[PDB]
Amino acid sequence: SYLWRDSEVSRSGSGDEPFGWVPEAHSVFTERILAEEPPYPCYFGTQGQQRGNNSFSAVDTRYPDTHGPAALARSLRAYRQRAWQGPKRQTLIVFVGPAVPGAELADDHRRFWTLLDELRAYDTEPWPADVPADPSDPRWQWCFDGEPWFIFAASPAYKDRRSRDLGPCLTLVFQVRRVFEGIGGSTVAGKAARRRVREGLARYDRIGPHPTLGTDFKWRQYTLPDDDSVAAPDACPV
Ligand code: HEM
Ligand SMILES: NC(=[NH2+])NCCC[C@H](N)C(=O)O
Repeated sequence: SYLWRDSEVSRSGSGDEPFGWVPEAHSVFTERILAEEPPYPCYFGTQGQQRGNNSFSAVDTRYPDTHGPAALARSLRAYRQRAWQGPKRQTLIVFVGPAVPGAELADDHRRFWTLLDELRAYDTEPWPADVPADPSDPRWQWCFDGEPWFIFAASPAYKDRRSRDLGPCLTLVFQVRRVFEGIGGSTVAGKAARRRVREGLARYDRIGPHPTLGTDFKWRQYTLPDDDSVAAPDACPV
């Protein structure tokens, strides 16, 4: 099992072994989201970390047959079970490494989509009936193990949208929809939540919230650009 709680991450690997770069990635990530001043903009992520509600996994690109998408599919099935028990506000953070000096943002985004595609082959459940399977559909979302997920890519190549620089690796952030229960967009609590996060972004990032955050074409939110560019709705790369 490559699904880890905070206390388990140190045993992922040591030195040049598979996952040997993971402990440091984990520390860098926790430093970013627990930072005092300015605070990390998403206080939900900070709270989740503080409360022990974040789990972690990794992909080691050097060893795709043993530390790659097949194993991550197992980790994600295990995570999904965990995420529906106990606290609603859990996240899985998946580091993809080793880090690649000099990678550009478009490169990390390509790697992200390729990984999502590779996972589809290892899904043991049918695609959910409530979500269209066609990625050009306005209501498409990425699904796995029987349900849609919220997922986004973090990268060190986010220079202006620093909120999405979580350390030196391409980093995937996975959540089941349960996380958002009680903070839907129409709700009083949901409007408060978005206010608070956005106020945080305005003290942290060099660029404001992206227009695609605002329902349709959620895929564009997975791989925000570092600027105000807006991708074509029917151009999801999956
Ligand atoms: C480690 C965990 C998390 C990280 C790293 C994280 C990161 C972010 C980032 C960077 C944003 C800014 C928008 C974007 O880039 O997509 C954001 C927004 C947001 N996040 Fe978090 N998040 C985490 C966990 C959570 C959890 C558990 C919840 C809910 C319970 C949550 C709810 C929200 C909401 C409501 C917004 C505001 C969206 C908007 O203003 O449109 N996040 N998060
Ligand atoms: N990192 C983020 N943008 N978080 C908020 C995700 C919003 C989510 N798709 C929803 O429908 O409630």
